[PDB]
Amino acid sequence: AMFQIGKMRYVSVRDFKGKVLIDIREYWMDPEGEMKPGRKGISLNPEQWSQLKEQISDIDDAVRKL
Amino acid sequence: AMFQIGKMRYVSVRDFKGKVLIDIREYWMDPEGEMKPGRKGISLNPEQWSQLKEQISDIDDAVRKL
DNA sequence: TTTTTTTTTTTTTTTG
Repeated sequence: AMFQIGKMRYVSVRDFKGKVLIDIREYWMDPEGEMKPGRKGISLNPEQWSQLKEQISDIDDAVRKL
Repeated sequence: AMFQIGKMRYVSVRDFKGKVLIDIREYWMDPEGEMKPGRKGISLNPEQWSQLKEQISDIDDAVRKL
């Protein structure tokens, strides 16, 4: 499953060899016309995703002060 | 501001060249003993961060439907 | 690894 957050950026959910991964990644279009994952991105495990969500408020507060 | 979400992972909020960035990244330690941002990561603008939050419910649903 | 939005390539090819 893919969820768009930018023109060429998505959050994807997948089971990778038995591990749940939540990837936040940029994608590109290659010379052959194929959509490919980019070097910019990161794949979060369950606990990392859980902690990201738990601190959304603190993250937004930080953004706001900027 | 940095918000830890994993052993070597954080969501950092900073201003870069007058731009607010929400970076989800893995860090590492170099040969001189300095902690540095790593290659695995992605810097989101406030807009992308907003779209990520809006789809958390859908993301978690996809995790369950795996 | 050496971050770093947006980019029109900038030149990648996911996976704790």
